[PDB]
Amino acid sequence: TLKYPIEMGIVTNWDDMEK
Amino acid sequence: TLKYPIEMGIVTNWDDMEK
Amino acid sequence: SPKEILNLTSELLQKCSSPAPGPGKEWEEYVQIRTLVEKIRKKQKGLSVTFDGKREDYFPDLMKWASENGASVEGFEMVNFKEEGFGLRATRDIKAEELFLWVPRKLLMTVESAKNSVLGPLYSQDRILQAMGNIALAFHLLCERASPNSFWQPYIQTLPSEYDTPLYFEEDEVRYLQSTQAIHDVFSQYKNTARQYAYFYKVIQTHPHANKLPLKDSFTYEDYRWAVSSVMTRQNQIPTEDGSRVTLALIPLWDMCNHTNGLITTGYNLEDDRCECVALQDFRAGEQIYIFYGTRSNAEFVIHSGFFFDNNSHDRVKIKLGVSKSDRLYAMKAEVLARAGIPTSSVFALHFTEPPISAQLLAFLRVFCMTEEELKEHLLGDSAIDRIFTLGNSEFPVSWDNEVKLWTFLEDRASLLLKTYKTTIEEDKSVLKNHDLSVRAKMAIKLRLGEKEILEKAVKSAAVNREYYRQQMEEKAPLPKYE
Amino acid sequence: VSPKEILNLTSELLQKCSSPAPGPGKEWEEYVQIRTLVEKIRKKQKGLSVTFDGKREDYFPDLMKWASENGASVEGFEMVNFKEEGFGLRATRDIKAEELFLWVPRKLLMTVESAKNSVLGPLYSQDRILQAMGNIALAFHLLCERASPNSFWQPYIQTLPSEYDTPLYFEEDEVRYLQSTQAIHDVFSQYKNTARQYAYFYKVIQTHPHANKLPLKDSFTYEDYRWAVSSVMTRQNQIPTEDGSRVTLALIPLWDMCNHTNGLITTGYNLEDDRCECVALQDFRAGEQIYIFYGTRSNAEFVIHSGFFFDNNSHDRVKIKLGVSKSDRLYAMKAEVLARAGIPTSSVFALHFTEPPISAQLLAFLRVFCMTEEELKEHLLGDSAIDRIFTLGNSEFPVSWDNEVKLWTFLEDRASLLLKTYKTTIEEDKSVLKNHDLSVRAKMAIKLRLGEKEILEKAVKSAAVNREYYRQQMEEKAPLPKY
Ligand SMILES: Nc1ncnc2c1ncn2[C@@H]1O[C@H](CSCC[C@H](N)C(=O)O)[C@@H](O)[C@H]1O
Ligand SMILES: Nc1ncnc2c1ncn2[C@@H]1O[C@H](CSCC[C@H](N)C(=O)O)[C@@H](O)[C@H]1O
Repeated sequence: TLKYPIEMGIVTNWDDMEK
Repeated sequence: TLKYPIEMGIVTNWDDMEK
Repeated sequence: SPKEILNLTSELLQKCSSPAPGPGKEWEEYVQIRTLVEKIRKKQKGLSVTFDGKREDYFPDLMKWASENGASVEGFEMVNFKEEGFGLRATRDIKAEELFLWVPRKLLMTVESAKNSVLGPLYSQDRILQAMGNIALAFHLLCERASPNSFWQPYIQTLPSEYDTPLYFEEDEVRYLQSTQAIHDVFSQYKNTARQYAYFYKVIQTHPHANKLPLKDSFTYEDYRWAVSSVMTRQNQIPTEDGSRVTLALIPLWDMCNHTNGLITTGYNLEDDRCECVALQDFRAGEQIYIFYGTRSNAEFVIHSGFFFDNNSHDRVKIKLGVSKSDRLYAMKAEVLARAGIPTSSVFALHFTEPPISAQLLAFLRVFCMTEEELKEHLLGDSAIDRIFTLGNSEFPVSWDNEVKLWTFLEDRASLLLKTYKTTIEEDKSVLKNHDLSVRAKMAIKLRLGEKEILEKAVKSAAVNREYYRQQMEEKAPLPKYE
Repeated sequence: VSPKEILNLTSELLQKCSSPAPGPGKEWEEYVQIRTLVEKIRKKQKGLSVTFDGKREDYFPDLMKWASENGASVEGFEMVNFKEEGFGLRATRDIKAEELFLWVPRKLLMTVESAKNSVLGPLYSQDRILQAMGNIALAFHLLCERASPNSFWQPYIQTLPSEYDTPLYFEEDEVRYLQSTQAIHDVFSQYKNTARQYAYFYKVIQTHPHANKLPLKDSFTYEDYRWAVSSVMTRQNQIPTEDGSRVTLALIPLWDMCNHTNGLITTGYNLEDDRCECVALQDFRAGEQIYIFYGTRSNAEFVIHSGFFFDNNSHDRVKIKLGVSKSDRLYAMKAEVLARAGIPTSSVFALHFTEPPISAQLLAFLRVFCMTEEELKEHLLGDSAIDRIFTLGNSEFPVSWDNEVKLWTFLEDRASLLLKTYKTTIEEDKSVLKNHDLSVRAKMAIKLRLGEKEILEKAVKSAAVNREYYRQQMEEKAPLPKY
């Protein structure tokens, strides 16, 4: 239903050496 | 028993105007 | 700004030194005092001295410092428990009655060490400090806290920074206590603490004996609220080293233990000059080590210790009673009470126990309901003193009629007291079940629920006792006689 | 105390945390080595560079006023410190399911774009890590505004927590509970990533000219960085850009005071009004905590990235790595069948705790993994080949009864094997939780390792049940369903 659902605390990649 | 039992947080009077 | 704070503290001192405004005005006075404190607190920088590390960063230095001065430091660790806060946890099995913890006097903060400290000169001049060792302890704690080289810094840096005494409650959390017995003690404590802060704020400014105190440069309301909350939740009464007087003390390491039901197992050992604690029960490795603080009520635990204890087996409420001067038998009743060592009017207790009343209250209630003929048998003749001797003893009533009168009276009075609360027991249970509440709010609601549950149990006990003695009277049973 | 001493320790830290992975058997040892360096640095620093005078709740009025001024919803809820979740929102009126009760316009948000336009803009324009990692850029945006007293976002930052329960905050013995689990490697990576990032940026900030006007140049502690990334990882959100073409990461004031419960996502971004909008997940009566559903994350993700363990997480899952081996004679046919079905030949699948235990993709993989050559032919050749691949993830249309029995035998055996790789059993975990008194962080770790095994144990039982059902179908020579 929601076009832009907002996930609280969504998991992100913190591995700077991978990125 | 214990000659000097110790009560943690023994209630004291804080009313400086009455005492 | 400094002239502004001195202005505001002057108003607070005069506000909190005014006489009690009458019980019906005490909430309004409370909110007035709160408004003034918060305005001061908002213009100040919180605790004058704060530390860089977390609370648990400093527990090693506490152990090392305690170890160097002869204290036990093996067999337990400090853990932050959700239910009680930080406490001690066994790292080995500890058997009931094992002496597992001891704290030599050198480590304690006492009224004596307060006297010999930088606070010494002011102590000897101020009449409040001299009369009230608990306030002396609180200032001792603040001065040493603000002294970076204090001997007691390893202890001070591990203390809590906040408490759950009613001084820290929000106004709406205290409001739940409206119409209870305890809220007057909450009012007193708030007014006491604000008056004391303003009084000593000005004294430190005006006295030359306070010149060397760190408090001369910074002394905030938060400083004082933290200090008195630290003292009231942790202080202890110990003998002087002389053994002939009692003093008040803070006992490091030991006072990390939290409370459970049991008996007191901590005592002072004069010969080795140290506090000693034996295990209240078996503690397996990995179990929290508890002690029994004392036989205090949940009102005392809330107001003076900052917590509410579920299944407090020593809970009690007050009941004020007195013989009326319009009673035609006042003179006789007063004399019998006096010969029994009981005042004509007093504040007694109702307990959450199988008998709700002590021997002293039972004796008072018997005299309260005595006929003139019964009073004369407690005043005259060679068996009168024998009769007084037994007045507090459930097994030897004055008469079946006397018992029926006193249990009828108590049932009616406890019933009346229940009717003075703003809510019922069922409404309190609904609040706790249907609302999501802070810990402080829950302490307040459980406290007012507990007052009513004790009164309700007193009503039930009194009704049952009334029926028991009414049966003995219908059956004309022989009265027991002490022989 | 020496600035050059910290720069040498961080240089040592950067080298240690930039070395390649040590191999999974050496990761715990490397973890303790990094912890030892970090703790040495941390104990030489002064904690959070910026601390505020008042209590956390002292600042909630300012946040509400600031949110109100910029068009956010500020009526119908209040901030309460709940024991279970920390601070949260509580309804002050009845709020009905699906009512739009909370909305936050974009100007209140902290985003990667507001980072670019702030004092961090120059350093952001040249640093390769900041440009590539919005989550790190947002962490430094947060630290720079925190140390800026006239910052527009100060009302938000003064209400943020000072401490979190991400594993970055655990003691060594608290993480030790997770030895032998799936989750502990990500705990290791988090700790190594954060330590490397702090050391890298500390050196950058102290030398790069585009950082000469950052408040962090005067003070940037490890505690600062641990707080900042924990703030971002427990609270960050992905939202569209203003023009809706791309996505960015954001901190959303006021709304991120809601705690998590089971349910559905009810927060969406309104691009037309340019604001976050939250509708009530369920009815909230006056006095009840307002909850939202964060997302379908596992308890491993909640612990590591959100800092809590959620009891009865309906989306809890563990990983299971599976792949067709090139030593299999049928590798080529299985690989092509998998490919036509959109499934890699080797992957990390999930096992779930709720029904169904395995997803469509894992069921399809397991069927192919156990297929005979003739079955594989039926999925590669002829006019029904594509129909058969269409149903490979459907539990109602098995390939054959024998295929099911082989795949459920395999899953049962592999789930059983995985269970035996944990250093404790499920009953042992339940005993520790029942018989030991534990910190919140300790319980999170033990409940996480317990949850991993309970999901594998449920997979073992479900596979046993399924194996028996399809073996009964076989022996009964039942007609195979057809779609
Ligand atoms: N049974 C109990 N339940 C909840 N809190 C308790 C408790 N027993 C003790 N406490 C807490 O402990 C205080 C006494 S000092 C005991 C150590 C304290 N928890 C600390 O962290 O320093 C009390 O004021 C109360 O805050
Ligand atoms: N269901 C839950 N149980 C325990 N903690 C929760 C929770 N939902 C959210 N939290 C806590 O809230 C954080 C998310 S931000 C939510 C507001 C937060 N409680 C605050 O005081 O600012 C999480 O990192 C976790 O600490």
